[PDB]
Amino acid sequence: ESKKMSSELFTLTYGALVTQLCKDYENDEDVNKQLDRMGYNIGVRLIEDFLARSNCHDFRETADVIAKVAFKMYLGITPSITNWSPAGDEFSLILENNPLVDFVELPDNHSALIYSNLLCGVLRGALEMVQMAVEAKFVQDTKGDGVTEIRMRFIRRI
Amino acid sequence: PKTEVSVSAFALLFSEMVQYCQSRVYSVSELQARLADMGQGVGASLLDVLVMREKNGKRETKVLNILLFIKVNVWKALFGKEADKLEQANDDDKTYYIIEKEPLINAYISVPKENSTLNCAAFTGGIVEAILTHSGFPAKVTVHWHKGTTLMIKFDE
Ligand SMILES: *C(=O)CCCCCCCCCCCCCCC
Repeated sequence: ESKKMSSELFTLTYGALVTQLCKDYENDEDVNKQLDRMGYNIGVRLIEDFLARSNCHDFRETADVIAKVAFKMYLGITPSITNWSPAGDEFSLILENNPLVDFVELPDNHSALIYSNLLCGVLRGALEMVQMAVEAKFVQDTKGDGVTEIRMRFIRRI
Repeated sequence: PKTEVSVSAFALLFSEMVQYCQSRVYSVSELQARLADMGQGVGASLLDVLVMREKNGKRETKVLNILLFIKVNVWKALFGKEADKLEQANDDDKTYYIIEKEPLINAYISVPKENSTLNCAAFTGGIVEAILTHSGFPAKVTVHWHKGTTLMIKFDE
């Protein structure tokens, strides 16, 4: 069960938040902290909605459910799962483009700003609800890069 | 690449933004003002994208034309539908209304909240306000309940 909408409002609204946080905070980096905390709060609520509206075990499957189901169900896309770790510890999510971006732009004076940092909190918060303590973070952003990459690593069970 | 997002992406995001604003505010009235602020911050971006994409790059200079841009172009782009009603106050030549039958937020949540608010309307009103002023029409946009949720649009004399 899941109702749909166009990206416009969502990306537009998110751009509003980011643009405002840049005013309520004089430091590009304290914005990141807030965006993550905020993402965390959503991730905590999201996991529930998600779980209820569909059908993990080990970390390799979790990556699948995340990039093939979750990411597709909410943000309407499907990142690629590449660059794993010898013991199913760490992986990477690839995107031919930034999911929270389109037509809403901020004056560029923000070099240390991670525009879509909120996604990292969402992931951490969501997983943390399914008894999983992990870590998310960007390592490529469509920042003059070829593609968007989010690195994630299973830290410990709960 | 035109995308389709879950009605939840927005709902969840907006809900946090509301909480954010509420954490640094004293009253609901102030909460809505902050939301309207966030809205005004991006109204212009939406104005330019819709003009260049749906109006051959020509902005509006007449009142009726810009109001229709709001009711049709802007409302569709944001909520997938046209605004329910566009009216002029019969009492004064400088006031207009965008009347929605249901609160804007209800289309993004499984079950409408027991108690209604004007948070999405305030935010939206700020967007509509940036759109109007940035097109050359100095105005004041407010929100309230009357025949559903209303966006009051008042042009400066
Ligand atoms: C396995 O036990 C369940 C794993 C559930 C993972 C859910 C991850 C949610 C993140 C998706 C990103 C969408 C962002 C939406 C922002 C509003």
